[PDB]
Amino acid sequence: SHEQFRAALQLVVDPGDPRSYLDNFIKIGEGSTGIVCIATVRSSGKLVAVKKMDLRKQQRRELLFNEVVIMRDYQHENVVEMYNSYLVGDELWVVMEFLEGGALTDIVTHTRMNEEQIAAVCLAVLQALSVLHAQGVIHRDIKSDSILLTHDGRVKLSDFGFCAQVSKEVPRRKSLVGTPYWMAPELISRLPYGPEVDIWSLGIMVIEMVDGEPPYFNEPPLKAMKMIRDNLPPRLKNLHKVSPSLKGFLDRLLVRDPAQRATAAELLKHPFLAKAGPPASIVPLMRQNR
Repeated sequence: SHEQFRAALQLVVDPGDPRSYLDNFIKIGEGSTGIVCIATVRSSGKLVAVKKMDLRKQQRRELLFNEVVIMRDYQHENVVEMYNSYLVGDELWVVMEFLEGGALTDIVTHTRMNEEQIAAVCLAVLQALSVLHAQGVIHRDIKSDSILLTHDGRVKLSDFGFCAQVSKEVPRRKSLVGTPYWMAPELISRLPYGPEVDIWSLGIMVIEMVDGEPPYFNEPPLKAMKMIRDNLPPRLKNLHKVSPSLKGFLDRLLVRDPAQRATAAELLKHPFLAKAGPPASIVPLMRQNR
């Protein structure tokens, strides 16, 4: 069965060995699927990001197929570009664009963002989601961990391991995926859901940028999901540090009824996003500038 999956994925990925032009690998991250390394292009000296995933060490396994198939040619400014994919031994390697700024998680847990920087993040994410949702792609794992920055402060979306597709024939998904604290109520309740679950998850990420952590973060994962499922929409601990414009924006995000929840296209015109500053305003938040 292992060799059967190697042959199939082989027909999808690009032929050859990336080690022939890549040099000096070094781990900078690790996810549920695999590890992430910085590699140097031997010919030029430019840096890229490589995602190594051992085939005989995964659960669903077919989600490795998901990221590669769905995002093989996808191009967007606010989405981490996937250059090439290779089958190296028993591992799936994916060469992606390298975002030197690192993850947003390092920022929300060490420093505090102003509403200018928060709006800039939400604007970039909503720009990516609006295009993704329009083409029927749902991320289903939106959180500060999945958000990366460039060295000049541009925000991009990554980690499409849990992504899925919807259409006219099949408008709803049913799978239970994502990270517990960022999951939408209708997703936990095992109800047929759509792209609206990304909007809720984005609402939780706003709480991250304000409070530093998602709601019920101290509670066990299984316990927290029950709370999201049963209780009213989670509120900000630091509501007093939040302008009424951000509050109203958040109230359009954290709606239990998915039909009442605002879409990515609607939120792009929300008055709060008019406070979004340039990418240069996010630069002082990064670790090398503190």
